[PDB]
Amino acid sequence: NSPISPIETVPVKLKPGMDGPKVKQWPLTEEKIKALVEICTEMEKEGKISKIGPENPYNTPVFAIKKKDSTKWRKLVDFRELNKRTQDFWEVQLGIPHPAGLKKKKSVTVLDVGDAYFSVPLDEDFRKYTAFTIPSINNETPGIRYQYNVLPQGWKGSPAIFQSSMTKILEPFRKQNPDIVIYQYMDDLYVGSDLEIGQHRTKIEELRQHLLRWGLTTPDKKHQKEPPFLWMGYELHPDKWTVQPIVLPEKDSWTVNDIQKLVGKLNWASQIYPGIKVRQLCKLLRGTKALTEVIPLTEEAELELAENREILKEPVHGVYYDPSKDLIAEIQKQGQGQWTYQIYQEPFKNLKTGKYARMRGAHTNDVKQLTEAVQKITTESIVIWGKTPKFKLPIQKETWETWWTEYWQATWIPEWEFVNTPPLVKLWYQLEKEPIVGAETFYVDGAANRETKLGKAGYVTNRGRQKVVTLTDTTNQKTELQAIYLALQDSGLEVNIVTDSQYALGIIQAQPDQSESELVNQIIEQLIKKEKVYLAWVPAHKGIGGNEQVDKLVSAGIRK
Amino acid sequence: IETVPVKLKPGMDGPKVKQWPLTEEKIKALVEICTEMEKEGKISKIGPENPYNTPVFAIKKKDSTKWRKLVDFRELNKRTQDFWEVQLGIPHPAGLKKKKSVTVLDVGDAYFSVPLDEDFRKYTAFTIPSINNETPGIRYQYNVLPQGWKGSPAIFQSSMTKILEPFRKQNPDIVIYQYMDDLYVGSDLEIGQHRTKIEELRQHLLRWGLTTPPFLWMGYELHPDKWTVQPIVLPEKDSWTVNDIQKLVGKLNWASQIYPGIKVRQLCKLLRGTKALTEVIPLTEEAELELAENREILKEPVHGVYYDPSKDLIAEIQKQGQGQWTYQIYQEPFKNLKTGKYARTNDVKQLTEAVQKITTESIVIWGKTPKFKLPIQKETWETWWTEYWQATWIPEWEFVNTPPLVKLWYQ
Ligand SMILES: N#Cc1cc(Cl)cc(Oc2c(Br)ccc(CNC(=O)c3[nH]c(N)nc3Cl)c2F)c1
Ligand SMILES: [Mg+2]
Ligand SMILES: [Mg+2]
Ligand SMILES: [Mg+2]
Repeated sequence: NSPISPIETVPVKLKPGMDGPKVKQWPLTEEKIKALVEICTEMEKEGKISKIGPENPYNTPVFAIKKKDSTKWRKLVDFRELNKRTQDFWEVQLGIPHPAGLKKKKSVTVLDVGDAYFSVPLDEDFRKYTAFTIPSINNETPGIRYQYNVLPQGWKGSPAIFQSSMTKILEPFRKQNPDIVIYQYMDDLYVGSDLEIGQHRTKIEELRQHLLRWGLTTPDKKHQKEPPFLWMGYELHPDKWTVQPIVLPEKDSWTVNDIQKLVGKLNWASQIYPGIKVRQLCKLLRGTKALTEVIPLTEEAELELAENREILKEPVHGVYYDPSKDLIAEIQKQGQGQWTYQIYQEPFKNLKTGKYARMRGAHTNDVKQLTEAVQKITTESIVIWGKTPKFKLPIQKETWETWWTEYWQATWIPEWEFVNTPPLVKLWYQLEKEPIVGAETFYVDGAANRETKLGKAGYVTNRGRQKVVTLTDTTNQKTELQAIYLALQDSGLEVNIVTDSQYALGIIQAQPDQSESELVNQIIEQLIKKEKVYLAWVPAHKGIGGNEQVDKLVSAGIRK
Repeated sequence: IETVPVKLKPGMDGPKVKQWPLTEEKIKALVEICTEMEKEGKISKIGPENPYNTPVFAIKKKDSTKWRKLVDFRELNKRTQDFWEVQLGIPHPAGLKKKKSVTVLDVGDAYFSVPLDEDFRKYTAFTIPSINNETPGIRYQYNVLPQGWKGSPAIFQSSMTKILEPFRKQNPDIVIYQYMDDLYVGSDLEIGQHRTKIEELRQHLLRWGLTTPPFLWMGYELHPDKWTVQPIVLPEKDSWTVNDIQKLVGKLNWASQIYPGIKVRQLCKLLRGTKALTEVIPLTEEAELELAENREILKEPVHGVYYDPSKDLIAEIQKQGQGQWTYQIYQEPFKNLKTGKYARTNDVKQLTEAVQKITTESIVIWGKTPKFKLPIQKETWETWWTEYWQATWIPEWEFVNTPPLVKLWYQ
């Protein structure tokens, strides 16, 4: 059959302390035995395996499978046990190429290596552990034993050893042809140049011949594929790329399976179709039914799905990357925790798009979310292009300035400019720095019984007011927030509030505009309606006036 | 040049730490550096049978424009601790921090002349990544003692002692301490004389083929005898509101977990009843005396708090605004061993400056780096810290969001 590379082998060890596998071969049908003898005879002739004796004590099971409407037998070796005992290797790829990171080339050629693993030699000292046995009919006599001379299919080390072998083989070609781009991916090479088509086809032949001198076969001009290249769910054309066609089914009844598959396709689409949303569709999956159970689409899910169909009705393509120009990233708020972005070099020819949703923490605001989105895009850009984009953001410089200089966390958005693309990011209230003269002072508190889960929230005020509300199935945290909420409800447009809850204070000081807690959402609604709010903290149980009296009020019947 | 054998902490395997994404500029710098190192024999390409990895970065030397390779050996350092701490521990002199001036000299170049034990080399694997996963990363391991591994000075110790012997003998009151890739040289000399001695030391080092304002976070020299308490300070007013007293009581309450003696009984008596926050409360003579006693307490050190060498150091940092940051180092919480302030860009730059300053102080004081609790999003730090980092070491860190009033209480 085919060449085996004369490349040096990689030395391979078993994990420390462990010996090779010794897994018994089960008896096989005569049919399967005959198939395996034919297969192994031919593999031995082609140099892929060699006969060994009973001297080698190792064994991995072998099997033969022929599909029902088919005449071709295949050998299957079950390397599970050898794999468990083989050393760890360096991981094969830290990530996969994004098409938006590719630089446009005049000519591109794909070369897939034929029978890749079987063209690389296996370390001589390791071959013994790959032993297997074709059993005799009704296991009466000794079987015929073989070991591998090349990288086996399904063995733990094959992918990494193949990759490093290809890397070594390419090194002198690269060194001599620095202009030629060669991506390595699994058994493939993707080879781009800006040479004229004649000289490109010549260099491809030189590469093929170089690879052949090292025992690696590749398709000739005739068999080589032509664009667009269908690759890992993408279409790569000469001056554009996109995702392969997305089929969004029409269905009377959506199964969880159907919905999971839809959201996956929509997520895949979002890297070039701007403004794809999946929030309402994802909400439907937050249950605990699974597989073939039918989830009725909510109206918000129907609206979301309808909007996505409109986005997808006509093809959209991305452009490739030009390294001599800056990257520009624009972000918009789409509402309810959803953000969308586009990255281009010339307005408005997107290299790619994306979305950000992530709720970080229990309570947040749009300035924090925007910063998080910017951080995500910044990392993605370093990965794809090796540099950071300049940003265009829907937040005024003054808003950003006020926030970061006052906030207790270090923040740093790199180079950015305000773009007036509503809705603009702002903060919806602010707390006073000083107590308010002429405003009523409320001393608030809450208490909860750990055993009964009953509680009270309440206030006293310097103008002599008091109030206590009773709560059930609550917690100390919730009662402390309930109390602040009471004070906000019962106060005028200006109010001073004194809490002993560091928890509540921390939440409110960060100017949340959105929360997973309905109670916190009620407090935010009140805070926005006020003209002035001063919130202050005092330590509990220090006999501090005002706090002492509300403490007694809410503890009654709850805690001693 | 027989190598020194190195065992891992029994049961521990080598580091398998993900390489963080690098900008093109830094990848290109690293490729150039590593190509030269490979030529000189310091490192060698490795194959996929090496499963280990340690992250690498590129930073700027001094206030210089040359790229330097920084290897983040924090994991390998943790996994080799019995080696560099128990077996070949460099003792830390308590007199260093008492010197008038301490100069820090980079001696990392000394290590590359000492072969690394052949059985250990595999654990020093690192990767130069490519952009967009175009090509597999370039993989190398070390053949020589690597910069940033705490094993290297541990091994080089007896050589450094021979190098420094004449100088130490001729200058018995100068204290020289090695920590990782640096020497810390302290004297009580006048600064001219101190710097003359440093230049002498440089000449000694030069004779062993070691050819060694730069930073904004420290000057030419350190002046550790200058470092003194950052007192929790209480305000002084001619008029006190209910709100002001409440603030004060909260500050004192938390101060009392650190300092014994702190009393608030009298101050709380003034807040009896349900008062308007803006009501002015004249301090009675009793409250005034309590306040005065509290001030005296806060000016003096904390009785009963001592460094324990068996325990890790922790550093917490607070952003105070207007370019100011406060910090505390402890081992048990509220048992502050040292507090301070770093002052005077962007937030991430300033924070990296504070971290480097605090770590340096900590090396000088205890010969150990603290684990930092950093007030910043993890990803933001990871993206940006190398843009401003200039030290050849990297402390441990984790990320917190610890508001609110802990900040108020330190300024
Ligand atoms: N299959 C496949 C595949 C996958 C990847 Cl990640 C890259 C690839 O080849 C390319 C290389 Br090498 C470099 C650039 C691009 C982008 N496409 C082009 O430049 C291009 N040019 C021409 N004439 N056809 C194509 Cl397609 C490339 F497409 C081909
Ligand atoms: Mg309370
Ligand atoms: Mg409570
Ligand atoms: Mg209370």
